[PDB]
Amino acid sequence: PFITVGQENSTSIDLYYEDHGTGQPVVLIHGFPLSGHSWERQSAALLDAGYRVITYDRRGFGQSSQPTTGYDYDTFAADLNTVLETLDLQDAVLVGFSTGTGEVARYVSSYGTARIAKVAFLASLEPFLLKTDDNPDGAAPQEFFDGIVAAVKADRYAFYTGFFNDFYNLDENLGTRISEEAVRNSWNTAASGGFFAAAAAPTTWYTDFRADIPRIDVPALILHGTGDRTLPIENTARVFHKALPSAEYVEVEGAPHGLLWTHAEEVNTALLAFLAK
Amino acid sequence: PFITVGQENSTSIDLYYEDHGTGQPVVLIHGFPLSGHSWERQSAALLDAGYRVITYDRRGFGQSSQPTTGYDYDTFAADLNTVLETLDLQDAVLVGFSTGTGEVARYVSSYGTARIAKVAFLASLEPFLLKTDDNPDGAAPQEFFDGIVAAVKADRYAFYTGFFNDFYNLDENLGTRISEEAVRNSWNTAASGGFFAAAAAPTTWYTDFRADIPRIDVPALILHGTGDRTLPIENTARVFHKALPSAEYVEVEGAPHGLLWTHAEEVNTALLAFLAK
Amino acid sequence: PFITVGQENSTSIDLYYEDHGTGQPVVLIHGFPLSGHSWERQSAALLDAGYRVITYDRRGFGQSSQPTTGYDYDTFAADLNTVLETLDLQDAVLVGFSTGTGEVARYVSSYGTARIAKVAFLASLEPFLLKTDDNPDGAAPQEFFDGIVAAVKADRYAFYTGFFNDFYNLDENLGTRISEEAVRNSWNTAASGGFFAAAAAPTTWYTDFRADIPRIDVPALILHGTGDRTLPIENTARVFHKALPSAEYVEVEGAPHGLLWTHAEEVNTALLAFLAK
Ligand SMILES: [Cl-]
Ligand SMILES: [Cl-]
Ligand SMILES: [Cl-]
Repeated sequence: PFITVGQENSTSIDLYYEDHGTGQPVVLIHGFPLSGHSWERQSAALLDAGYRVITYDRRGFGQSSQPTTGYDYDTFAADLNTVLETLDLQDAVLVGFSTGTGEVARYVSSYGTARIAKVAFLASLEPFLLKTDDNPDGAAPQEFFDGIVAAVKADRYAFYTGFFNDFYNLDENLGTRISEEAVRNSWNTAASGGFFAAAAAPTTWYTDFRADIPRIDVPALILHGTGDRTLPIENTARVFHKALPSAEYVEVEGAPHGLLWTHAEEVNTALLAFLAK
Repeated sequence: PFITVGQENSTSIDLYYEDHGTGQPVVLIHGFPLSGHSWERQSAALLDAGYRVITYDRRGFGQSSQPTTGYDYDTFAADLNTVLETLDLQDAVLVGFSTGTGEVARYVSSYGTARIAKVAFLASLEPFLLKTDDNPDGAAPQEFFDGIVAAVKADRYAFYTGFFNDFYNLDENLGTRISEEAVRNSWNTAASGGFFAAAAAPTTWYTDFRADIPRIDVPALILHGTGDRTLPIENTARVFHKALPSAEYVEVEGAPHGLLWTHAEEVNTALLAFLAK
Repeated sequence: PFITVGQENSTSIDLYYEDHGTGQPVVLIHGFPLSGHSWERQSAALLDAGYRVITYDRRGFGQSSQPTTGYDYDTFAADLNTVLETLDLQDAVLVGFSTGTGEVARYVSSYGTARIAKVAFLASLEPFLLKTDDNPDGAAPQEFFDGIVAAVKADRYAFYTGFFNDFYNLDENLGTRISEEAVRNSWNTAASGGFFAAAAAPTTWYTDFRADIPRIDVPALILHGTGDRTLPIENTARVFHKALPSAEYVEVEGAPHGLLWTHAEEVNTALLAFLAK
């Protein structure tokens, strides 16, 4: 199913989405370079617990349109606002994962929380990944991000194999917490995304969200794996926990970035406890 | 192309279908966990023989919508009735394979045969797979089916590799009657189906069709491989042949469940003989 | 996004297309058995240089409909005419690759060049691949083409692995100019195309375009790799260069048929020089 969020030349920009179940709406927002189907272990647990689960594919990924425009978090937050206004959701829960946590913060800051009950940040990028003089807790300098763009442009297909080795910590988890076949599914999903979004999305990951975080005025959850090699915990959740001390804060020791699959039981327990509160 | 069969929350439930050729309509219904494209060796032979071939992807599979509702044979038969009424088919032939043979029997029993010339059951599940006191010919107890649901929920992607080894009898047929690349295609098609249908469909396979079978009042074909490890012939076609002795009955010695590919010549010969009669 | 080009029984024949950028329109037409996404290394360079890039999937391939009718170059040229008339393109550049160069010549000959600024033929099939008495420069006799049809019908999935070994010259280029993952993407794209188009398209490759070539009355580029094992250069571009001596003519020594990937820098340099002229 599709929601139209914009236009590019002669074509509409349509996001693929799904809407399942009955109950309070929970909107699940994926990250690079996957799709809404990557939430399947959480969607099954939320449907059995009595929630309505909405997932969509961000622009440039999954089954959504693949424009060459609008790769910035303000546009990703506008796309989320169109999804929530078109479905007319109230008392919704926004749950972001990985790089999809950028539009959760930017939506709250720009559009406010009238439709929102709670927000959750899983393996998040906040508050500001770029290491600069005024941000010593950043993870890396600009050259690191330019390097990821040059590797995607050189051969995105081979890039995804090295990316998923560090996303799931395959040297530790292949064969035990993730199978070869689930990794193959993730590679197929990345290869179906748009070529232009794959090389443009890395330029958004050094957006500064420090001014957005104090605008969060609803209950929040911050969850992160301490073995994350993609978004290191010392530069992301441990700094975010100091900026937003009201949030529930959960560290999953040893988990990688791709913990929605590898550590699904621990993620589901923490999400269900936060949703019931 | 799509036919709408229902609605789920804000979305429509749409089935992907194709409509090719000129002649008497033959509707081909696949089984778990494939799609209408799995009939390609039969569709090519039926098109060369002068038939119109309609294939569709059942709800939850292939390119169709992926709802979390309606996984029962009465709904699958309602979806088939919507396809036949929307296309306004007359004198049609219904050909089911594998678990898609359940809605062929349930459609005939609920809706009757005014639009139907003939029906065919290939590698079928009838009459009632569950072994109970009143059904000693059933294949297995309830716990077997619950086990398949728990294995799909644990990791559907790795489940499909073991499933296809027994679906095609790969220890006998890999390299001779089926290539590694055709198996890879089947895994890709299973992984594109919906996560909720994959774990829900196994709970429909122990439906009792014994009261539906005496309502079949048109010519019928029953075909099965004697090497089927998925739906064993002693619990399915040999018992169905006693319940419906009017049907043409064809055993293909040594063929597995996935015989539309591995034994396409023998299936096509038997289908073309039955269609011309 | 989709453009409707025809109807087959109850369904429309829709071609998937994309429309990116701002500038003079450049329409990129792929060949067998890929899709418009195979132009990604050229589309990125044309977008950075200031052109509007339109790509579409030919009937039977990629994300387009999969009819069982209309596999001939006059219909493929009609589909291109519908794309150009629906988008109302003017001063457009048509760039064909591989077997998609047949509809570029047939469009110009049948419909004329009022909408067209320039045309380009990359790894092309012209002027007439069939070796006959009146065409001694043809590549092969009829039996060669019938053989490719019989190999696709026997098992298209395994056919694509041997096809891509000669399309990319993998014995020379695997690991250096093309990765295993980019080859896997190309196999996935071929397997998503329609089964009927895969076996029908080979019967179009021996169409005679000798009467179409003198109707080209706009600037043209002819580019080909001298290591092409799919469409040999001695039977195609070197004969076309004598038939159309006005065209710019570029040989890329040692490049295979799949040179849009393996030799993207040399293709992009020659395309950008021809577009600026
Ligand atoms: Cl992203
Ligand atoms: Cl099923
Ligand atoms: Cl072709």
